[PDB]
Amino acid sequence: DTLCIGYHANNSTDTVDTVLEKNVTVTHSVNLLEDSHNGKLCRLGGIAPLQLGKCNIAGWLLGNPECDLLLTVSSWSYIVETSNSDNGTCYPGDFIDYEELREQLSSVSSFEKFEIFPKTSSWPNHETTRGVTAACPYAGASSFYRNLLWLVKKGNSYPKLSKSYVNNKGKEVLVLWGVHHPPTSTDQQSLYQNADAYVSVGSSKYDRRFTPEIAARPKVRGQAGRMNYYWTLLEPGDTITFEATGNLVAPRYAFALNRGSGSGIITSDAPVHDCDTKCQTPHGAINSSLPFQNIHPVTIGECPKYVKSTKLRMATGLRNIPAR
Amino acid sequence: DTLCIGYHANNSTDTVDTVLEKNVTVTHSVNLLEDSHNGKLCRLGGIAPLQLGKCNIAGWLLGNPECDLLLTVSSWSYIVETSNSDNGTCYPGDFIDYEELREQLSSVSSFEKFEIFPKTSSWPNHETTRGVTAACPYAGASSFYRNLLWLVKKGNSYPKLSKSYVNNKGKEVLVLWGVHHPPTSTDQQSLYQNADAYVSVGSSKYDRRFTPEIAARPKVRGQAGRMNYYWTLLEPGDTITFEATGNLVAPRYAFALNRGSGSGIITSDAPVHDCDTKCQTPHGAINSSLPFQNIHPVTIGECPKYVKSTKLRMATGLRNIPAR
Amino acid sequence: DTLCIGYHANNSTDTVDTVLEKNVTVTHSVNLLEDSHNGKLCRLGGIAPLQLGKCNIAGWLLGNPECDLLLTVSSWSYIVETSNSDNGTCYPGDFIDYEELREQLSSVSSFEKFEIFPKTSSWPNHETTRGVTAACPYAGASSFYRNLLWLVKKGNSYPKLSKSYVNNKGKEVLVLWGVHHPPTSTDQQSLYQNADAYVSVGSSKYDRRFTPEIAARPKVRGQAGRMNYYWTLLEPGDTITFEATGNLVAPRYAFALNRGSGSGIITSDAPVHDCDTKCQTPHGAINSSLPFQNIHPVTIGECPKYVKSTKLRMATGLRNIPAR
Amino acid sequence: GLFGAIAGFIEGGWTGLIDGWYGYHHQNEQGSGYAADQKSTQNAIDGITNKVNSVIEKMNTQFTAVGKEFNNLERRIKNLNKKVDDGFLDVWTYNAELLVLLENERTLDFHDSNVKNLYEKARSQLRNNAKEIGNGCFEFYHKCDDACMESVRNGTYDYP
Amino acid sequence: GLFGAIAGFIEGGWTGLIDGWYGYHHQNEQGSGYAADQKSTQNAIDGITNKVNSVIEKMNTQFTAVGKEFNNLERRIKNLNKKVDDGFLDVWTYNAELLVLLENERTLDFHDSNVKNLYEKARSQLRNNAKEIGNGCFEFYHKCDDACMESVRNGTYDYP
Amino acid sequence: GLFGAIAGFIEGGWTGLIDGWYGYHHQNEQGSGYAADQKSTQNAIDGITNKVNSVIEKMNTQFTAVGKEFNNLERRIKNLNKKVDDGFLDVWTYNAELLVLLENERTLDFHDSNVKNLYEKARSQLRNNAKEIGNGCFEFYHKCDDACMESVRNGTYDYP
Ligand SMILES: CC(=O)N[C@H]1[C@H](O[C@H]2[C@@H](O)[C@@H](CO)O[C@@H](O[C@H]3[C@H](O)[C@@H](O)[C@H](O)O[C@@H]3CO)[C@@H]2O)O[C@H](CO)[C@@H](O[C@@H]2O[C@H](CO[C@]3(C(=O)O)C[C@H](O)[C@@H](NC(C)=O)[C@H]([C@H](O)[C@H](O)CO)O3)[C@H](O)[C@H](O)[C@H]2O)[C@@H]1O
Ligand SMILES: CC(=O)N[C@@H]1[C@@H](O)[C@H](O)[C@@H](CO)O[C@@H]1O
Ligand SMILES: CC(=O)N[C@@H]1[C@@H](O)[C@H](O)[C@@H](CO)O[C@@H]1O
Ligand SMILES: CC(=O)N[C@@H]1[C@@H](O)[C@H](O)[C@@H](CO)O[C@@H]1O
Repeated sequence: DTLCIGYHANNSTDTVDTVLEKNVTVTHSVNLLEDSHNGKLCRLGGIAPLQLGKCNIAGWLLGNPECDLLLTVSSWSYIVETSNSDNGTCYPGDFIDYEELREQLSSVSSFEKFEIFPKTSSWPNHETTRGVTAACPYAGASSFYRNLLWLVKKGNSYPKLSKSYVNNKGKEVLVLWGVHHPPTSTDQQSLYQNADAYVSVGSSKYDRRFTPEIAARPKVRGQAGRMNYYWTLLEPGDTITFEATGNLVAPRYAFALNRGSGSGIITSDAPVHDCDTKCQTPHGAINSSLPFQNIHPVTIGECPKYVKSTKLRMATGLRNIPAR
Repeated sequence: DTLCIGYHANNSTDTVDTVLEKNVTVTHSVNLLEDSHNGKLCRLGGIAPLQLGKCNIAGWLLGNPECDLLLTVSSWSYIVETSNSDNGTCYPGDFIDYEELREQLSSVSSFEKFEIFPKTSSWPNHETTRGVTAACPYAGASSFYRNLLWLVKKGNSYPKLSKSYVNNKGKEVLVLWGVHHPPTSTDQQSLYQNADAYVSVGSSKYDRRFTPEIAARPKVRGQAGRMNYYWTLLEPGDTITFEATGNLVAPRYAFALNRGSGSGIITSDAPVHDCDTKCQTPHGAINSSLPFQNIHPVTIGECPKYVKSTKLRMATGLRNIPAR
Repeated sequence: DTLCIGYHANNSTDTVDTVLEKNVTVTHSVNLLEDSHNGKLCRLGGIAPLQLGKCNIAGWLLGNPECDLLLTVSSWSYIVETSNSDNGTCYPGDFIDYEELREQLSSVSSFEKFEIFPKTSSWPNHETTRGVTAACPYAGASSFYRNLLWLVKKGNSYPKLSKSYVNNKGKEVLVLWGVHHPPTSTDQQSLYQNADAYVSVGSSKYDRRFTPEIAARPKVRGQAGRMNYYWTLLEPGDTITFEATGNLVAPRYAFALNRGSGSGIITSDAPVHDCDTKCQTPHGAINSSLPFQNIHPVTIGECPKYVKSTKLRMATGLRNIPAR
Repeated sequence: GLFGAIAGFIEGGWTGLIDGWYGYHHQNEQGSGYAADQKSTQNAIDGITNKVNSVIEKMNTQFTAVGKEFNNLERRIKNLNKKVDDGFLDVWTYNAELLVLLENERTLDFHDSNVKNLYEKARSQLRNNAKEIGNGCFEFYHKCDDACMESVRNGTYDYP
Repeated sequence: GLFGAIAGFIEGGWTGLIDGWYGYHHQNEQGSGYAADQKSTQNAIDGITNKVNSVIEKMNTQFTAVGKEFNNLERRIKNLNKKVDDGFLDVWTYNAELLVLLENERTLDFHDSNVKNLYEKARSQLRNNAKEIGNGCFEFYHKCDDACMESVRNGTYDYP
Repeated sequence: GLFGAIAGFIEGGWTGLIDGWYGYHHQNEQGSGYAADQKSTQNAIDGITNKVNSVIEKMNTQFTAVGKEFNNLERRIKNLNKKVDDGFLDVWTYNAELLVLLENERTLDFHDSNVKNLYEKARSQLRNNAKEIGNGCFEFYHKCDDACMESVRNGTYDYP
């Protein structure tokens, strides 16, 4: 009569590495590394993402004519820019602190767009119907930003304008505007009369003065002139005031921002789908409980920690010795 | 006759965690995590901290009328701001590179405050007695910063002023000044005559020119105008020259800085007490030899490393099996 | 008869540390910490490094008179500045975004210097031969930067100049220029006639206007005036346009840049020698396969990981017990 | 093996054992078969499970992490930002791969030790009543039936 | 335990032993009592003290570390700075908790090893002059007085 | 030693053995000498060689890493840049020194484990045909010549 002591063995082909030996076949093990995604841009918390498509943040917030599709959107899980998000400022110029604004939008989950300075009632003494350019076409016709209003002289007169808005929203109000710099003094005159015009903008915190910089610059989109864009976050109950004797590309629509959660902007060329996920990457959604992933360092939601590993498998069982 | 071999065991209730098992009772162990502090702001290097109280750095360096309790302090081991440090720039405006100055104060152990531009003898051709504002009141009456001097025209005249100072202290000298911006052109004349005034400041390294930006900005503390504050560190031997035809809020007192040891500004409501310590945090002082602490990420002096751990105990003895 | 089971032992003096015991002599061990370097600056990928010597990045690119040694160099494996690289901007002023320019150069392995605006043919209506200063002397006589051209009025007339250059090199073109600021308006007029001169620079992306700032500043290198330096990277196919009614220190030589590899600028006083290396530090080159080195944190090429450790040795053999 | 049992003085495993990691064979006159030791197997399962969960506890989940854009005049902070992302990535990748390697080594030793302790346990129970044949088997002197073999498994047996 | 001694074939500890971690009991005809083995206890103490000191050596102290302020147009660098402070915080919290975890496992196995070694030592000393009762005790054949018991403790005894 | 062999019941090494880490002495009537066990020594070398290789793999090389300059109004990003440089530098130094320390412990334990197993292997091979003298030596009863000694080494012997 005999009694032996032994250990388990099976037909597992799972292998793991150890300090003293690589490629050791074991009976049981768990893979800790997730490497699969669905290749789609899904919604998080039931909210669809914002597909900027052919447009980028600048174009979206300014109301570039080519971004009309976005006009009715005001809630999103995350903002998506593609490789072809080239539609921004159709009229050449510098967008001041543009990166900082993008940064600010990363914690904005939704907003309420409102016509801060109505076009048909805010400017009785200035022309409101000639601010178009072939640089910002729409349907082949010269047009302009939907959220800004390019004001020019009225009957050879550009009186000093003064306009104010009191933040009545109970939240932050992103206000955008622009300052146009004509290429020549004659253009300056045909547009605003005042050879020496200026634009002034202020609030309890914001305070800046703008001076037209006349000069012919290498043409971009047919324009030798330039238009610079500015923004600021008007705090609740605070007041923003605009003063100008010319060159003001006045605010038309503004945004009451809603901070909401760690959200953000991603650059992806992956398509959107009627799909839900708790974890989103620029390559597609991850549905996993594993602690690690090597899909992409950029994630949104609750995701496994990004790691550059190709394999992370833990032995749970023992050295498999079928000894067949 | 029998002889056995065994191991120690006591009544210790100490427990530690291991890879394989949690909450294991052991004979002896050592706590490595410090979680106690005296809830007080003590002195370091045998020197008391500078308590700003109702004031913030700005109020202190500029000399906001409400910060007179600090006028006599000139040496400190660290700076303390409270939840109520709102007394800063009583006259609305922008403090340029404010965060940089604060960073610069990090290693300042003390300074030698001196009247760089004696009020009663530096400006024979300008009014030195009307630079007050209801925005910076003292004892109910209109006043101003103690360290700056708001110059205005004398008898309808504001001559081009030119004042220079040679850093003779054998160390850095922090110089602060302001540039005023009236809300209207009539105030600009009432104040400085010259319609097109300017301010120029220069040293071997610093060079900047300021122009008045007239405009009625939303009123803050009653002011529709604005006042910007500037500073620069004058190197040993260098010279600083101020030129102006108006709008200059001239330096009155400046500070010769002495460098001490890595220190800084902390925000805390804890009370200062006659007490000493080698390690200070915003919550209280630490007296420990332990390698870690979960008291506060912010520390001053020599401290255990901050960690987010709840428990860190190493087993020194063995598994406690009293087998009672 | 007897048979015994034992283990090797030798005369090795090697020692290693363990968690439980320090200084344990073992039979065999490997060193993982490289601490040797040849104390010399060698070449990488067979290319010599750029020794700026007495000059620094500014003096080199601008073409400081004391950096003529560098004029012929157009290719390098890395840039070296010494403790005496003090030859930079001989004429006092501010080098705008200087640190950024240096950062840009870190990814430049070579360039092709070309006379963007030929001196004897680009400015027919302006004086091109009086732009020298005693602050930028060469061979005792006052001189100027080899790459910029200080233009001044020609026979009491500084007409509005306008000069354009179309980047046509197929790569980024580094363009440098300056704006001069006279100490007095009397100088402003002797140099450029126009009292209200201006300089305008524009491309598809760049757009900036400069205004003279006249004022007597503390003299530096005998100059009470200031000269500010600027640069920009003209993209392939883009155009850069200069407009000026005075004060412009014009581009003469520009650089078509070739991005290369991770390279950089180092500060070292180690000598340059006919030598090669895959790994280079400011103290000397390294020739090693070890994973770690404690020579220097800064390295160029393929080097062992920097570490502050004094000793890193793994026991491979066993505790040595010669029991002699 | 660090304890000489697994792949040691007990050359191979039993595909035949199928209800645990460690068990017995037994070739009693009544028949043959396999029976896994619960005590051992469950204790091991509790520890390895706790080991895996510990590894996972330590590793932090990743929430929303998105890039920042920089203009053409902010290359230094842009490179700094990248040095920070690359730095932590290299560190965490190192931490994750190293911890898994080290634990995998521990884990295999843990099993080896468990087998060894089981052998020595069954060995100190039998004593003179059986001889060590090697390969982890014990040949009885007094013949042991199923009723008896079971006493050895549940550590009762007893008979110096 | 990894070596089967502690909480193993020696089921428990002696609240009685009070002059060391590892020791002897002995119930000689003259009497009974407890005597801790110095050799082992001290060696183990030196090792553990060295381990504790080493852990503390690697962990760097923390000097002055305060916060930095940023304006409303520096949200990007502010976030960069926070990403840096949080990153290192998580890394060190990780290292600290993990080092303690792993060493605690090592420590208990160290003690387990020591007891085991002590037993095999006292065992190879007796050989035929006593029998292994299990539970770590040895019963002498030739009877052993206090003067003889001590010889076992200080590894003298000798008598194949 | 964690396993009691090296610096344990086998007090010292043999400067004599010179063809391996683990060997036999043998003092047969025909003569004396030393012979290293290949099976053991080579397994140990492969393992330790993999250990060193694994350690080196994990440690990432370091390419071009050059400093940055900051003007006098960028003390915050400069310090941020330094806090990142010292931060990663401290972390890797800790990782380097700590991995080495722990692996050194494990390495010696490995050898100790190997010696012990070799002993126990030669031991279960002889059984009755010799007695345990201690110090790791076995004294044959039936006398063992060179042709016999070699049978023990290559694990053939066999003779209950
Ligand atoms: C500079 C000043 O005092 N501005 C006042 C302004 O005063 C005008 C008033 O005295 C009329 C009366 O005839 O005369 C003006 O004009 C002369 C003109 O320039 C000249 O060319 C011509 O030949 O003769 C005329 C007649 O002399 C004066 O400019 O009045 C308004 C209405 O009350 C003031 O506005 C309100 O001001 C409040 C703040 O007042 C203070 C303050 O801080 O408390 C008073 C301080 O004394 C003053 N500091 C000085 C001079 O150093 C400051 C300072 O002017 C501001 O900070 C500048 O921005 O003001 C508060 O702002 C309230 O909300 C306003 O409605 C205006 O300040
Ligand atoms: C208003 C506007 O931006 N229109 C342009 C369009 O003319 C151009 O063809 C396209 C190319 O990407 O970009 C933008 O859509
Ligand atoms: C000059 C000045 O700053 N005074 C104000 C004071 O009027 C106000 O009541 C207090 C409230 O925080 O702040 C400051 O002390
Ligand atoms: C044009 C120029 O730069 N000349 C100066 C030279 O006069 C001075 O002696 C030297 C000191 O480092 O610096 C520069 O070379």
